[PDB]
Amino acid sequence: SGFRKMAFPSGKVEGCMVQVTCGTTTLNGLWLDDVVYCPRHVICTSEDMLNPNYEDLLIRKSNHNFLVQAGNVQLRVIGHSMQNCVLKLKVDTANPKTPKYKFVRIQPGQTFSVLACYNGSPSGVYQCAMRPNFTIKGSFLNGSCGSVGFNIDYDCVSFCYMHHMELPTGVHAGTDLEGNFYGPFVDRQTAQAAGTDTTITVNVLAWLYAAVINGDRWFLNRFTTTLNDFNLVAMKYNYEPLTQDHVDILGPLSAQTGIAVLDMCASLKELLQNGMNGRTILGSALLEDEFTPFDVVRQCSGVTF
Repeated sequence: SGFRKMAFPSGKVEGCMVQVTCGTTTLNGLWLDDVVYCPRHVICTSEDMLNPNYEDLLIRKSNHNFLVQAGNVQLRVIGHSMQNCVLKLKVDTANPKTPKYKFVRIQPGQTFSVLACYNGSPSGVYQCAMRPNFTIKGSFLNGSCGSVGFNIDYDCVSFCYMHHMELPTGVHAGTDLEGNFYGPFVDRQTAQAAGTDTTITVNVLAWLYAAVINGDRWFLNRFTTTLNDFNLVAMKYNYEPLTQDHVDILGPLSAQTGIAVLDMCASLKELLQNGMNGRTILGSALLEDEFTPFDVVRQCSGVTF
């Protein structure tokens, strides 16, 4: 029993992290096969960052500009291209630690583990969620850019996030590993607004199912509701709409606990209106929306990798 914010083991990803230096700038790169992936803002000086033209900057650059260290060990760049906001540096050696991997683009609400890195070296690992406003509430300092978010599927590592930018509000913006930004953010030094951060309703319901499983039941109410009535109340508290797709994803947790999805909705409806009244759920005073239905099953069923 017990329920913690839990990351996947990071060993397989650690072996793919390298330092990328171009001129003065230094950040992190992902070495899979004979390709190194990093943010393209690596080629910018302080001047360029205000209003970069990446085509015009990348035109003047050649293979030999890019210093790549994998440990205390030089890697030879024998080619480079630009795919959106990501630089792909072809290297003369394939990574012998390359695990089974794929590149996926995640929806808002989906969680992933982040391996925070500086100068190509792992600092630590934490769980994140892609927010409805397409930001993430991560923990990143200068030179963190090129740190990746991942999910493990027994043997296979799914890379879904590369870190590119912090917004003045202190939340974070990045791309998938094809270099397309989550949300409408750009790799440029200008003030960018995130928008309304909403609560991932289906993730909250998942966390309440986790609570009941760990014998935390006080919030179970004596009322029920419909999906439409719940949504009308939810959206007034800036909670994301609950869909039929979301109800079906919660099926396994509904089966395990013997509490219909719509009953759990009704308990959450009451919590929104009445508040927690100083009470905690799984040792938390707020409602948590950064555990997926699959995160809860994984941690409660005991899935290994």
